[PDB]
Amino acid sequence: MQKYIVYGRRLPSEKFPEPEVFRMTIYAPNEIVAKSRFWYHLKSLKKIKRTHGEILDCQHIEENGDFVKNFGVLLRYRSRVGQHNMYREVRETTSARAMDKVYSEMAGQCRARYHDIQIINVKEVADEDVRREKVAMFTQKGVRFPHPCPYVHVKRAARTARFQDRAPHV
Amino acid sequence: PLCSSMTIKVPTDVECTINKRVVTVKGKKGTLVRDFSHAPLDITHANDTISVAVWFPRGKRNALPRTICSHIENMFKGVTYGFEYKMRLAYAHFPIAATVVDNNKAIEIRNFMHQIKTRRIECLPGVTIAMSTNVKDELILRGISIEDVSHTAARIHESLKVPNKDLRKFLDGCYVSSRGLQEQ
Amino acid sequence: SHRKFSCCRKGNLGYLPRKRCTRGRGRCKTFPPDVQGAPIHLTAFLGYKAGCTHVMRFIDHRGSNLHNRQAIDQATIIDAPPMICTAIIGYAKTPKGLRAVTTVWAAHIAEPAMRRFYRNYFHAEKTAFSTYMKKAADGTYIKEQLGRLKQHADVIRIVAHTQPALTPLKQKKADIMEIQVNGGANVAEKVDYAYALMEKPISIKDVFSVGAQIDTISITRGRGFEGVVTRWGVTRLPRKTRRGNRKVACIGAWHPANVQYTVARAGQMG
Amino acid sequence: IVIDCKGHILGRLSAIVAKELLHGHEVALVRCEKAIISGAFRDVKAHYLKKMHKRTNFNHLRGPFHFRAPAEIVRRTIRGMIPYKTVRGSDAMSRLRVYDGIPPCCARYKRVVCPSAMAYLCLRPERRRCEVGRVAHEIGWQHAADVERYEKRRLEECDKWYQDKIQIDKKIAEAAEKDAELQRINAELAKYGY
Amino acid sequence: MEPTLINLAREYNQNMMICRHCYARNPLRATNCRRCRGTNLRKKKLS
Amino acid sequence: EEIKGKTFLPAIFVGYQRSRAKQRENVALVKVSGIYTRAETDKVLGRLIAIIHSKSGKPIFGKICRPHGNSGMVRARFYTNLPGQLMGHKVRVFYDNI
Amino acid sequence: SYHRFVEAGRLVYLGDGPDKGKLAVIVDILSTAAVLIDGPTTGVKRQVVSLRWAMLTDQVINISEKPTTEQLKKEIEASPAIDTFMNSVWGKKIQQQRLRAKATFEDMGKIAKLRRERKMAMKRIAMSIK
RNA sequence: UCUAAGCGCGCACCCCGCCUCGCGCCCCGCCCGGCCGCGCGCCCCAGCCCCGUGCCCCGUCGCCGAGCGGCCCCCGCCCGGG
RNA sequence: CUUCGAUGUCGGCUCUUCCUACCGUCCGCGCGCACCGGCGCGGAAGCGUCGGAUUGUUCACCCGUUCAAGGGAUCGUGAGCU
RNA sequence: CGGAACGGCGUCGGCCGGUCCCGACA
Repeated sequence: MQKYIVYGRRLPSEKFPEPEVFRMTIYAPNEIVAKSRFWYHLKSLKKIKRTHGEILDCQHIEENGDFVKNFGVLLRYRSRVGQHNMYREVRETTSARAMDKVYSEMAGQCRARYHDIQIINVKEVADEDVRREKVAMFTQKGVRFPHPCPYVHVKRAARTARFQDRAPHV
Repeated sequence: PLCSSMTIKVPTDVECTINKRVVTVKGKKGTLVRDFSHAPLDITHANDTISVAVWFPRGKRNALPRTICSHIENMFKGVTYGFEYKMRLAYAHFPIAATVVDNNKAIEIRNFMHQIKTRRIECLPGVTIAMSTNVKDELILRGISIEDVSHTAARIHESLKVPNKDLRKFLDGCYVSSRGLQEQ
Repeated sequence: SHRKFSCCRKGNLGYLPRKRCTRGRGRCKTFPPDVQGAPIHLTAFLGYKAGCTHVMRFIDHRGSNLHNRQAIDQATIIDAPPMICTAIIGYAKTPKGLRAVTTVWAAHIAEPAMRRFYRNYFHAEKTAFSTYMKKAADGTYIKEQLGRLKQHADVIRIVAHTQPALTPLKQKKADIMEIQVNGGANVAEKVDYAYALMEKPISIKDVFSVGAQIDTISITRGRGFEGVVTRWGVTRLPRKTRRGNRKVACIGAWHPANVQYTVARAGQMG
Repeated sequence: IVIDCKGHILGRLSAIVAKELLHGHEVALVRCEKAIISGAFRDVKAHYLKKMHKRTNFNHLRGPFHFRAPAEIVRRTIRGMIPYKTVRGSDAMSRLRVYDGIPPCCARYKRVVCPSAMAYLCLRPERRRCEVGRVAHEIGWQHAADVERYEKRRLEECDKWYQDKIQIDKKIAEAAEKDAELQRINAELAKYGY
Repeated sequence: MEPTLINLAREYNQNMMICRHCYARNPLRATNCRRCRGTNLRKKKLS
Repeated sequence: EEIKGKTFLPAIFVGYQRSRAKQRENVALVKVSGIYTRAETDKVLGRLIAIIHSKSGKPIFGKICRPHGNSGMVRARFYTNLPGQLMGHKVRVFYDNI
Repeated sequence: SYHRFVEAGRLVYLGDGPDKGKLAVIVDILSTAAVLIDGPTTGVKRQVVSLRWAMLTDQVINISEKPTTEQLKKEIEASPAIDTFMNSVWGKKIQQQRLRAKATFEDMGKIAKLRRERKMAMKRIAMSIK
């Protein structure tokens, strides 16, 4: 939900007075979880355990979200059988906002929680490049569709104590 | 914005009216009304075509537009040419005698397998039964509605059922031979 | 464990509760169906069982051993002294169930029917129907009320009372019975027919025919408190049984803990 | 409160009705034959036939009672949702009347509908629903024909009464220009908006 | 019996497919039995 | 009485504040007509309320204190704790000060 | 399914959310579930709102594709759509409903007394018209 | 292509009738009285035909009458025979 | 694990109820289903599943008939009996 | 919806290829 660029390096050593710096773009609810994910990765990808290294900077990158763009997410999730690879495309205003839509549709359909899924990459794809039809139909210049749920105006009836004189039309 | 839509074209002879999801179709052979309100469809007239358009076709709702288009067009065919479902009585040793009885409103089948039980099958309203003099031992069912003719015909075939035995060896009954849009 | 052998339960549980009958006399309950448009007819009568005779009849059942042969068969003579119509009752078909619109009683009620309304007629007040007779006796009250039945009533029945003086019975008071007018072309025709018989005797010969089948409703002979063997047809136990052989040995299993309605028990047999 | 049960889910409305009865609201439910039970009829009949199987083995008379009439089925549903052995709840069951059709003077009472508990809004098209009246004919009710024949008569009479009401209402509205105008000006224009 | 009439009758009675479990009659070209729901085993037997 | 022409807003005593385990017969849960959200209760908070004793016929006064839930129901305390035979009975929240 | 279609420029009366009671325009459609709505003259800051919170209105404003917020405001101002909708039956009720929301307990007391005068008056008017 | 919409037929099973009981209620007769209440469009939801309101004061000033509804009321034994 | 200041322990006899994992009858369907008769399978517990010789027997075994499924209820059933 | 090996053209979502305007005997 946030989007952070966590920078980190192993603690300086006599053999390596200057160690290599790693940068990771991590989407997470909070800075504390973002720094845990960064170290979950560096522990496996670069053999740098959290106690071995240090986080130079966790930097929240806020985004301007005034226009809808198609964000494609490649990820790996561990199911009841085992790890699988999946590419999901979501059209959303900001990359953090589309990561929320991806993790909402990964828990609902694939039953994978945030810590099971690891995101390989997030990259904005143009209308021509969309490979998924659920996102493609919206990308076309003009979309006219009836209101999908016009019966959802039953929020009005909870207030009414459900004692309306006539049955409301939709 | 997904909407599985199938459009047919209304025949000029037929005059078609749609109110809600109930379609009333009248041509030369007579008016047929069918109600498709069980299904959620955007039946749209105007021009000379009917578009069915089921919006948000998530699951088996994609099946609905073709089915309804076919049904409206089966109705348009019947109100013009009419549907005939010729049925041929088949017997080995026992001549089976079918006699049209209530002024083309019922059939009485006797001497089936030398069975004392006489079977009368009434037709669904608006379907006439006759015996094709030309084909011989054949019964021609003619009506505007395809499903009334077909229901009338399958009741005919369901009454004439050999009680046990091997159905593969003992084939005797009324079997629909020709199902077609022809001759009322 | 399994019962080990196959036997049917003794007795019909439909006829439970096997209690003395609380209705005053056998009551018709369901009347035959209307079949509107039939010849207008009355559906029932009250009679008193007189005895049995035995008749020799010629049988014409085809494909029977007794075809074209003579058969001695038992007969029951029911004395049926003429009943007299005393009222017209109309019942609407309501979503609750048949609901009585009204009973328009006769201008004059006979002493036999009137003696039913009191426990001891000689010492009684004799107040029943006193105002009603004055309200009627012009025919206006009977006809205006009868019209209400035509508009609302869907079922028309007639109250009729037996003549016990024409019977060798010691009753004196007369049984009142509702007999349904049936098979009318319309309810108004039923009311018109019903008024034709008002205050007038109806005979068993008019109500039924020879060869027709009738069903007789009555209260059975009483046998008093009776044990399981007579009341329910259970097998008497072996002679060696202590505390007697005329008993249902096992009234049930340990579980269900309570005794069940299905098990046979001693009580009224008639 | 008189609520038409036509088009209403059985459980969803019963829950509103139960809270009202416990809050002392004196409710009457009419047209209970036209209330809806969700699910395919075959399965709702099996569920309503399975309930009638459970009867006290020793004396069926002392055991659960299964009511064929739809109005009685609706009352038993609300009873499950009400503390009926307690006095607060037996006094709530007492203030409830369930009717099939609008029969005595329930017809002349003003009637209301609970929109949220109504089937159209509550269940998706293609859910499959049945009316309590047909489930009750199949479990034993014998008066379905009776409450149809009667309801037809009431609806015919209501149409005649409506046309009579329509002309009178035009005069009633036309005559509403007296101090009603002053109240209207000082109720809505006084910015209350009512 | 006429041979032409025999063919029509046998199409109704003999031509078919039978699931090996449901035993259900199935269409001449089938991949799954309707009643046995997807049983992929089916046959039919000539007299 | 003390209250004769007081305009009032209909309310209902819907039972004492409770848990399945314990009843706090000190506080009384009141559903006010026209209050459907916790935020709306603010208007009717601290206002005078009264329930008419069924036996006495004389009002028992009280004040609305804090909102019970998200549904607009409020918790109220009266000079004497209510009897419990007054559950479902109507309480009156007076528009005027006393 | 026949009129009132989710589309670019459709005026929407928000019925849930922080913007409850405020009109807006559907600038883009993210999906079936959500739309991007902006109300430059109506006080809604551009945000993505689930279509459930947006009741559709008959008026559709004429907007360019991707019209920003300032360009949307010039286009929204140019259209007579907002003004006609407030002259509508729904718009007339929305104005009355807005006044009803800002009512204190003292205001409510005056309202309920006035309502009683109408209830009694109607009986007096309808007793004359028998 | 028997199914997904839709439709037809369909088991000594099931449910109901018939039957056994039956709390209550009803009509009637005697009697003819008391008490209480005040309030109706219908249909449809993929036309929803213009919606997305209303009521929001059952004492809070409302209670006349009429009508449409409800409710209460009322109905002996001993003794003898079956 | 519960019961030893005691839950009467086998079988029969009697009588009730239940289960289905169905033997016959019902309804389908498949056969290496010509008929006749078998055999398999799905729904189906309404009814039937008996009379005897030997054994305390449950069981077993044989005879017979209108040809004869398997079980549960404190191994149902002892202030019911034997 | 205690529960398995196993089945499911029930419905959404993937993963990896082939045929694809060289429109998937003519």
